[PDB]
Amino acid sequence: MLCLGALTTLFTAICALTQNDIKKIIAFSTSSQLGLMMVTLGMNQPHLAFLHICTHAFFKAMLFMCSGSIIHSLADEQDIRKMGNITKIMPFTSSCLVIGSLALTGMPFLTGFYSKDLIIEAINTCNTNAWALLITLIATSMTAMYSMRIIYFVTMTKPRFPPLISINENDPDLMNPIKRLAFGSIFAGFVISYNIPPTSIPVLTMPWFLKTTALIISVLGFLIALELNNLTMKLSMNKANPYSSFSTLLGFFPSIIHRITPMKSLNLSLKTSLTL
Amino acid sequence: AHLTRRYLWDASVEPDPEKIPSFPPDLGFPERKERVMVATQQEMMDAQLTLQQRDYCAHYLIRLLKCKRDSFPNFLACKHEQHDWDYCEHLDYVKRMKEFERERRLLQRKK
Amino acid sequence: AFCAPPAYLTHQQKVLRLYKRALRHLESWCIHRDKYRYFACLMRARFEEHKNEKDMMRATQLLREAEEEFWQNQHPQPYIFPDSPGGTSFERYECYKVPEWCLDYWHPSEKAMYPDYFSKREQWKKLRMESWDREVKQLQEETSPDGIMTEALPPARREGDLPPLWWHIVTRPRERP
Amino acid sequence: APPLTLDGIKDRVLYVLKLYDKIDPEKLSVNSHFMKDLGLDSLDQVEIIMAMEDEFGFEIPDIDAEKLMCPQEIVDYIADKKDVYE
Amino acid sequence: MLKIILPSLMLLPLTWLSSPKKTWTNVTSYSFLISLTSLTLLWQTDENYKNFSNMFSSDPLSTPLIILTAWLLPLMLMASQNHLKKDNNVLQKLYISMLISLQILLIMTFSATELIMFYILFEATLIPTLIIITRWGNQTERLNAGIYFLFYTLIGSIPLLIALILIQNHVGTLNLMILSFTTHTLDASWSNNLLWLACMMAFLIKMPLYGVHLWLPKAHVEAPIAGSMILAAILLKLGSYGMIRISIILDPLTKYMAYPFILLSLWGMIMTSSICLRQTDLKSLIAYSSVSHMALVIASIMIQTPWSFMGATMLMIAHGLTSSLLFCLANSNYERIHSRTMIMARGLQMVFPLMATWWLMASLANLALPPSINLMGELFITMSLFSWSNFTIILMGINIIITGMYSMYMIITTQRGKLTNHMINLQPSHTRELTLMALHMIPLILLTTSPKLITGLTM
Amino acid sequence: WDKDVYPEPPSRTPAPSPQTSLPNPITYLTKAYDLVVDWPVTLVREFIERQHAKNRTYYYHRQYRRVPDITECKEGDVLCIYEAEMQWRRDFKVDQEIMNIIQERLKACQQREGENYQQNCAKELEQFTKVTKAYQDRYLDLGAYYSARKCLAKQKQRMLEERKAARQE
Amino acid sequence: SKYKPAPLATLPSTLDPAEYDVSPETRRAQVERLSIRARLKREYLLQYNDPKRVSHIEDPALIRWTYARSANIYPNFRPTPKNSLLGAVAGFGPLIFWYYVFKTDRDRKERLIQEGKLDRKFNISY
Amino acid sequence: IQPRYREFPQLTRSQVIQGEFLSSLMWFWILWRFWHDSDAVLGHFSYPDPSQWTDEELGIPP
Amino acid sequence: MNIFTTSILLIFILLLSPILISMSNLIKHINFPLYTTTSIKFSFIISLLPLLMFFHNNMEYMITTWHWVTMNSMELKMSFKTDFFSILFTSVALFVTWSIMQFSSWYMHSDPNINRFIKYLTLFLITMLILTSANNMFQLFIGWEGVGIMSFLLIGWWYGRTDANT
Amino acid sequence: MTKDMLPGSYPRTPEERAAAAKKYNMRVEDYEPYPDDGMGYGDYPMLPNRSQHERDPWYQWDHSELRMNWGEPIHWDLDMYIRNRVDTSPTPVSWDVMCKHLFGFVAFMVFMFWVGHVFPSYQPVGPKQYPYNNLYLERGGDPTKEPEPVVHYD
Amino acid sequence: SSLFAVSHVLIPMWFVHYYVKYHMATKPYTIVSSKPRIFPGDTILETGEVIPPMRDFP
Repeated sequence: MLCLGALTTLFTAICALTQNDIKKIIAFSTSSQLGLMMVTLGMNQPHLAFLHICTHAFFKAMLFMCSGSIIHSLADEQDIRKMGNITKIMPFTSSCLVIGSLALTGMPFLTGFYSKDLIIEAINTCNTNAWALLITLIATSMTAMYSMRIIYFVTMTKPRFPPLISINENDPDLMNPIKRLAFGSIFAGFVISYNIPPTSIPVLTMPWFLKTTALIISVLGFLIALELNNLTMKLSMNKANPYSSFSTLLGFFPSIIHRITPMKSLNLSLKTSLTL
Repeated sequence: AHLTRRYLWDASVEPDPEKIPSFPPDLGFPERKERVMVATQQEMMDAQLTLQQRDYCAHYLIRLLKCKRDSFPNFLACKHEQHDWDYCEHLDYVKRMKEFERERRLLQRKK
Repeated sequence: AFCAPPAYLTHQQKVLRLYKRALRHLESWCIHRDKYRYFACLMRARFEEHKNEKDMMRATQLLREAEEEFWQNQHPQPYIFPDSPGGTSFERYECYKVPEWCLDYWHPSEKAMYPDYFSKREQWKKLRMESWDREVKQLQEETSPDGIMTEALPPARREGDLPPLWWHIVTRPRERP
Repeated sequence: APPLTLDGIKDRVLYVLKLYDKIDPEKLSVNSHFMKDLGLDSLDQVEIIMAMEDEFGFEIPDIDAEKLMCPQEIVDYIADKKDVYE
Repeated sequence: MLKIILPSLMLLPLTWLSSPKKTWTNVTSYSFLISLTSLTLLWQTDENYKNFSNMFSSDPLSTPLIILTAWLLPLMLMASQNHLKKDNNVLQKLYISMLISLQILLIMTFSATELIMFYILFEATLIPTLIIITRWGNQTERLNAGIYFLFYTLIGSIPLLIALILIQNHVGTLNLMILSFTTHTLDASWSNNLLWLACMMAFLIKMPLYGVHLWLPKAHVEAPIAGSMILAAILLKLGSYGMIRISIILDPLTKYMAYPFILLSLWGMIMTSSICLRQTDLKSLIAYSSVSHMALVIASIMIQTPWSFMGATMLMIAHGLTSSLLFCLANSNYERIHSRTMIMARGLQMVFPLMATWWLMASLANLALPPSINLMGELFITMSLFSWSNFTIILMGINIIITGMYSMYMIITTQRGKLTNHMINLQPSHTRELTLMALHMIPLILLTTSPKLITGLTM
Repeated sequence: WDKDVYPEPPSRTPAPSPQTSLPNPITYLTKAYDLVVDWPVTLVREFIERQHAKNRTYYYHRQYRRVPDITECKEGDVLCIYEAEMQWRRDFKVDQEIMNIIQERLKACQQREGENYQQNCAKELEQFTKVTKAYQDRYLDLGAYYSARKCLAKQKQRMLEERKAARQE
Repeated sequence: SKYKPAPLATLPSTLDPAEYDVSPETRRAQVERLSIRARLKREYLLQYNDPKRVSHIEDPALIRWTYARSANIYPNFRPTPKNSLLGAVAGFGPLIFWYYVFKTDRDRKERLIQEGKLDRKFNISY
Repeated sequence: IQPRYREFPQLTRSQVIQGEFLSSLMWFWILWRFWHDSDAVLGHFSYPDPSQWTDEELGIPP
Repeated sequence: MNIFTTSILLIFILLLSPILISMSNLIKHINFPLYTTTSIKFSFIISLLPLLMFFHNNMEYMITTWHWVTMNSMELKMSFKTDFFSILFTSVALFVTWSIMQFSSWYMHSDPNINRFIKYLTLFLITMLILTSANNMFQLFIGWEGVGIMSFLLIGWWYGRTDANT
Repeated sequence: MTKDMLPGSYPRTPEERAAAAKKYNMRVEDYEPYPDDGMGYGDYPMLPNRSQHERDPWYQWDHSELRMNWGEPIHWDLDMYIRNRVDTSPTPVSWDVMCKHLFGFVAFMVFMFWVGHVFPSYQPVGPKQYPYNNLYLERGGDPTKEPEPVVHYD
Repeated sequence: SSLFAVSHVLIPMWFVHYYVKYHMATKPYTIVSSKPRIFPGDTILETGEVIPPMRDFP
């Protein structure tokens, strides 16, 4: 469970990097945090995995609903390369989306802390496997990275969307639900953690570079993504790599398996089975 | 950082996380006081504790649960109780690290 | 979608399609507008050079080399407009494009709920039935005797006539019903 | 998110065409050809169709872009596709 | 039972003496009433089974098949009403008489005490089926299909007669109650292994095994519909019933004469479902699915455990209902396009959004949906096979995967997609052919609500 | 219901013992729930009970009397064998229901003891394992065609094994 | 060059040595192709939008396909090596493999039973 | 409501006020519950340096 | 206690009320998405009460609402494991589903068959609450496969395109 | 329909090749039967093993969502090469290097998990001490039996 | 606007309470809950038995 969850948490995180569709980015965020929870089950700490379930719910709901507001506002277009300057043209959606991204990262008091802090504390205070620790930490950094990627390419740069502006954030069937999920994503982890009965005993006697490792590494991922997404603003013809396509494509796992495995299956199902 | 010391250099004298009571308990100890419990078995059971949870520091947990039940609204009522449980558990963890370092210093006594 | 392609497909539109998809993949790489504008001007310079060669055995190899160096820099996730192939919203509303002939099976309780529509529809169908035979005759008396032909669908020359094979172009369901 | 009309389409197409700087704001008309009446190339026509595409937010296929050589032809194409009149 | 099969005989004069305009109605309504009065024999307040005479009995394995046979007749009769509507009245009535003969003979089979009664009736069922397939099939391959379907059966069944005759000459009675309480252990010789094979390889042909199944696609594909309903719903189960009855006198030979047949069933189930994954013909896809299902029943009866016989009964009834339902659903489109090719018409759910729900439910019955008597059977025989050998789940899981695949592929490439706009002949729907699917599905829901009945001898 | 077949230890609950000068929304919602839901429902059930008692009807259990077992039965006499097989099948169904009762006891004990269950739920555990081993030495390795004769052959083989064992000094 | 096709991930129209031939012998080929395409297109349309066409279109190519894949098989089946051996393998090989698998399992099970060992502490229902 | 072409549209007080309110409430919550409970920087308890400990405490002979 | 069990069962009953009225002739004459949204809201408000009770007393009840069938010493029966996880997930799922219902009433207009979308969401939530509250594993598998099919049907909402079906 | 319009056997003569291609509506210089290994393939054409994704998406085909026309010979494998099932479309990256990269990444992951299993990362601390003989009685103790008094020390 | 409540919340609660009280709590082991988690220093409602306190910590 540990090794598999850590593999997922690395893979889907590095694959979210260099994705343009928002919905796929949030999907890989789900997969990454879910790999983190399976990593938690890799040790005898499942209740913390369940806290992460209950907290992940609010983040993902709010993020997808902010995305859907951004989408249905303009046409069906879902890709950050044509989204532009959303801090200003949609203040409400941007505010809620940034709250959700910050809480997805281990921000210290927004329901992502109340699990993820204990998660990383547990995983660097356990004697299981070092590669899993390392790649989960890298994956947390990558969480900060792609959150910053959305916040940059969607919410900070200049407009890339078409010039006919038909935005309407004003509808009570839109603002009230994300408002409820925002009060959730700010309060519910505090409430739950301070109301549940104590189980899955925590360890907290340890150096300072382990109690602040999630905060440090998330901040550092934010810094790296900010710098690297500023690097594209200047003029220089960037090139494809052997990297950046293992991420853009999904390690070629679909592009291989989904066209060999059904190929051999169906060929063996016609010939060698029916017509033989 | 106490893993370099066995995987990279100076191996086979640093302790394994298993077999931590390798040497006998009373080596170098002329007298010994065994650890005590204050939460008896019936209290510790009837409070419906989990097996991982009913260690030497269970009495402060019982106190915390008494708080969290009686003063249920105002779930922020007793933080001092959780502080006492956390403090006793920190001291248990310090005893555990102390046994580690005892065994570490004693594997150097051999050589 | 509306115009059907030829067989030969000469050099010029090969080059132009290359120019188009290259500029688009560049737009994908160069996300910001200033960068895309700069490198688009540079690409138009690259195409303007070698614009006049008069060597159809040099321009073709230039084409092949350019297509190869395009494929070695093909963006893996390029931009795709929605309502276009390979993209979102492409055949989304195809579940909501019901044809016209399904109204022929309606009951006289729903048709009574929309009388003027069917009043116009019956005379539409009458128009169709009247123009069909002359339309068939026109297509028959304009066949290329050498044998070769295209999906060109000649128009109506006279008055009172209708442009042949129109009931599937006209009456095509709307794109957002 | 309201619909679009034939006059609106015409206005937007000429708005886009009045900023290429090879077509000056004058010298153009709704029937004005590009090559013969304004001295334009083929690649310029491709750029123009790109401008229409990223204006209206949809693709003109290349086979049909080869035919569009007057702004009224563009307006007719977008009008037939998006089903504008009613 | 006599009160069930005398009215069934009176349904024949009801056909011939009625008006041409009031013959489908009367016979349909009275057939529904036969089905109703076929519920008295579910009054089993005790462990002892229901003997009405030396001829007739009824156990909890007989009764579901009895009720299903009496219940299918109205459904066959209404499904058979669009085609042969322009047929002459005598031809209609001959069709009706053949279906009622099937009803009567099949009830007599499932109610029989002796094995010879069961034999002569199990073979008399061939004549109506052959007539239906041949005089009312639409294509020209129906003749070869009838020949296959007849001669596979007869080849398997002649040794069965020889073995029953031997058992009579050895014991004296050939009755099933007495063969139960008086069964001598067998000496384990070749002369008895041949007896095992002679007793079994008539039913194994009819179920069918994968080594021998070529009669079932050729018949399902070419029988009009009602023949397909029956051939999918109870003629295959007419072999499972026989195995469950006759295996009691073959112990201990079933411990080692069953390996080949369990193995053939399992591997050939995988083979058949893989075929279903890739098959141009819809009416053949249903048939190969039926093979892939009945193979589990073969293996289950071979294992002879309580869970296994139980799940076999459940799967029998469930498969019968859902397969008849799927054949009806395919016929619903065949009555318009007149083509069995599935990829022809592939964008429905626009015109037929309600039939497309019956499609979905029929498929979910087919694949292992849990709150369903399909998954109960499949699961219990999977558990029996795992007890038998843990290495069989590796095959059952492959089957489960492929069985989700071909069913959802059927649904998608038949309903979902873009409508074939060149089909003006897609008439809206028939209240008749909607009531058909409702009458196929409502029993599944009821039996899922109470599967205490649908189990067998062992529960 | 019958607390000797289905035993239930008494539900000793601690007194509330509150510390806050603040309210608990549970209790007042319980008062409202009672005086809204429990009172008309109890009225309806008392009405239904008195209408039962107006015209009360009784039913019985059908005590089945024992019969010559199959060991007292001759090879071939199908009537005696039928009666013996019937009483065996009756006892068999009863044994399954006994096993169900004991499994139910085990589950309920596991839930009420909850977390500290593997020290004070051992009584029902052993009462389950013993009857399980009985069922295993009584009905297990048969098949769908179980019968009194097959159980008897099994018992006989096992008694033979036991005799061969106790033969050893 | 820097692209290696395969049975999957085929070579595009953009990089084949063909699609750039400007010979006079490929052109008439492509032109006869387009002519056939357009002939059958005008046939399908003249049948599509004919009023009094109440039925559907029969589509004989699909019928030829189904017949080639259903009934034209055994007439053209000729037994050969790589047919007979392939059929013998694909018929009787998995059969024997699973035979020995299950046989080993059952034999081991009855051995460990009759030795009086096997852990069946709660197996009741089987 | 109306659309606007190539220009920045007029913004409603509702959406901007609500966004500002949610964001400021988030920052209030963070400042409040970080000022009070600053146990993410370090806990109430110190990680003791073990190397500087004695051996009498551990009971080791030479 | 009665309150706990009553609330647990009442959640499912409220969630089934929309699926009942969908099979009626009353999807017209009302606003079905608002009715469903309100059902989810009331279900959440009711689910809070078990949550508070558990946070207070920590009892972890177990219900066996209905007996289905006996199979030779195997009593298949509908039964709910109403522990920490079940209540805390039920409340959260209902919160998120109320919000998603309002959103899906804003989004998904331009769709005539929005009521089918709403009904499918309710059915997913019901299968999820079965999966989440289960004490058996047959019941848990019911919810498992129900989630699976619901995803098939909602991913393949726009059944015209041949990528949603894939 | 009839025989001359349906398939048959391998043509094995130029005039039969021509008749078969005219039947299947093909150009005779494009007709190419299967190689007569001895199977169900008769005169049915071999077509290129290319999927229906590679067909022009913008052309309004007569069979939409299938990318075919009312004639247009059907590949033998038009039950697997459809848009819904299998895609032989090109990729920007080649099959060989894609498989190499994927398998190498997976193998390196496995190797490093093994390396982490043999080089674990344990906090420098002992094991937890449980008071009553590792809770002998609270884990199925058999109280009648005497326990094993294992004891810890301060 | 509480007609929605009285016609969607109260009637099902009435039926459900009837079921739970007279067809589930009657049958033996339908409703089963953990122990109510007593603590030292409380009097018990069922018997008045006072649990004693824990021995004093240092």
